[PDB]
Amino acid sequence: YNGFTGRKITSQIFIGPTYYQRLKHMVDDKIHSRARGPIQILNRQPMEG
Amino acid sequence: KNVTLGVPRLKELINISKKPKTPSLTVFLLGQSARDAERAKDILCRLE
Amino acid sequence: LDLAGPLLAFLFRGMFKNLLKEVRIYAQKFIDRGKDFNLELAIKTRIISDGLKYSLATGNWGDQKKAHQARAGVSQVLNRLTFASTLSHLRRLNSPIG
Amino acid sequence: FIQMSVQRIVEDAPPIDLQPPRYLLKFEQIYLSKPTHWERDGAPSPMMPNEARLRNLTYSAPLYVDITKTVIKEGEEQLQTQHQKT
Amino acid sequence: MNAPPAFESFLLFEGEKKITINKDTKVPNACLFTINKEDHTLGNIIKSQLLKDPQVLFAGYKVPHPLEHKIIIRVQTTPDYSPQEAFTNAITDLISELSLLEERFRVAIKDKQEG
Amino acid sequence: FIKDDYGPESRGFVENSYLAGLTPTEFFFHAMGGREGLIDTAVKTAETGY
Amino acid sequence: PVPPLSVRPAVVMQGSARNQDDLTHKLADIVKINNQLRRNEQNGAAAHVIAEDVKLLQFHVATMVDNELPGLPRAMQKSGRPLKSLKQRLKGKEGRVRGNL
DNA sequence: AAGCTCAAGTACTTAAGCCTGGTCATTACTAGTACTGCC
RNA sequence: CAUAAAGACCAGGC
DNA sequence: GGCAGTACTAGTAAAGTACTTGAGCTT
Repeated sequence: YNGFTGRKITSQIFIGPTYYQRLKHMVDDKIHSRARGPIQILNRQPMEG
Repeated sequence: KNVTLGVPRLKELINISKKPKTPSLTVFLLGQSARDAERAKDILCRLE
Repeated sequence: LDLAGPLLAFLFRGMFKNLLKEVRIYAQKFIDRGKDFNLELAIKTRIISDGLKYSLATGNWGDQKKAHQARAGVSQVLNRLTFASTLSHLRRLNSPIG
Repeated sequence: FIQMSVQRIVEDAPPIDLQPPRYLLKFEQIYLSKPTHWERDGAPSPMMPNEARLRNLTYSAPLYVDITKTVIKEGEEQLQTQHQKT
Repeated sequence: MNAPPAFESFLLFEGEKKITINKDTKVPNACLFTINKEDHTLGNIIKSQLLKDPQVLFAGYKVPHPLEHKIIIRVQTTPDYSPQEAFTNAITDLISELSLLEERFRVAIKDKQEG
Repeated sequence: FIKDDYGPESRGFVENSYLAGLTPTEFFFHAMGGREGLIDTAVKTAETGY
Repeated sequence: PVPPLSVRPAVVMQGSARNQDDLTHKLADIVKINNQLRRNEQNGAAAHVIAEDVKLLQFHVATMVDNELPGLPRAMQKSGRPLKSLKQRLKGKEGRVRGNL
């Protein structure tokens, strides 16, 4: 049954338990934002990493 | 017969390499040698 | 396949030969007087200890002054993410080809 | 590696020839003991690997080799002193 | 770190009106309602109730995006009948139904126990 | 397999389908068939970018 | 030429001591053997020793420019790490041209 | 004898793009100076 | 508002 | 009291290309 309107979903969806693994990769550690921060010593360019 | 294709052949073309991996020469026949396989066989013997 | 035994043997021979080498250097240099000779001052344990500990620590495999010629990639840090990842990292092969 | 190869590397090494008196050095046999730490005071203690991790120690064993030493003084008597647990 | 607190869903902070009303110039006699801090719970009700009224030509709702809590309901009625009146009448009818459903459900409860 | 077997099974023709599932030898031959794809994917990118 | 401190900045560790770039030490060598060659020109020495010092001076002066020369031993500052020559600075990927420009 | 080109021999070169973590060691030898012990 | 060096290798991601 | 020895602390060592080069053959 549809969640929002409660109407039946015409096609019959395939349901079953399957074993799922969370992965080490998570967006909180992959997010980065840069405005005029620290600067490299030799190149006078923004830092790496 | 096989021909190098894709990225390696593109390397042979862009590099203008001296010796390609698969050099090939196609040959066409003017006269009755074209339609008849006999004289064609004769040219086949004369080109090899 | 090179496991701990053959690898640590290949590593132990040359280091042991440096131990004997400095036993020869300090030995003879202390002998030229003809006074006497003392063993316990002729053996530097920093050779074996610091050498094994070093080449296990960094992973560069060989003499550290020869590290350019020395093969690298042996003895990575073990992966603790999952017990499966650890069992996998403990059972592995590494081809020397570049 | 321990139970075989190390004795082969210690044994298969050539005896030390030196020199007029002569000085020869030979390695009899090699002995390991359970991993032990020698502290700042020099007090040995058995290390469990947990305290080895927590303190950044290195989990390792002391290595001892008997060393027989022969001196040749030309007086027909070559005196050999054998040292245990070098 | 960017996760919104558990309520962006219903609680209104300073300045946000619950309902805002904008007339629609594409069609005569059509209006557009914007319901802040609601979701399909209410909108499906109201839409299904507005489709009974024979004077309502168009009734629809949408959430422009789920991560925002908002509802947009377009209503088009027949001439000389304001769509706001259709929406009010819809709500009043809905209450008139739900109260009756409560009472009959209570009668059913008291009957199922020693009845 | 027996030496000098050129038959369809020995040389890697896969009779089964993913629904029914592979036999073991067809599974290993299948892994060999995929390894070439992975290797091509990894190797081509550098030459193409260069 | 000796490039400015901006081209070869020092390395400030904790404020206790200042390390130095590959250049600074290389130029240090060049100044050492240059001074030795000056002195041995004033004395005159045995005159083949001059040739030796001009060959080693050749090694340092020509090495600072190119450390990757084949057939020659590649200068080793310390820690078994070869020097970074100006060519190595300006050449490969992450070199100034391709990397910083 | 000079010179000409043509063959092998030799040296030398570059090898994807961006990004994330960690570990590690910055050297080990030789010489000089200072301190302690013994005569 | 300044300091945490640089480099090296290894693991991984698309 | 002075001299010698030892220890510690501070300087200090895959393929593919072009290029070149040596030999081989001719006016």
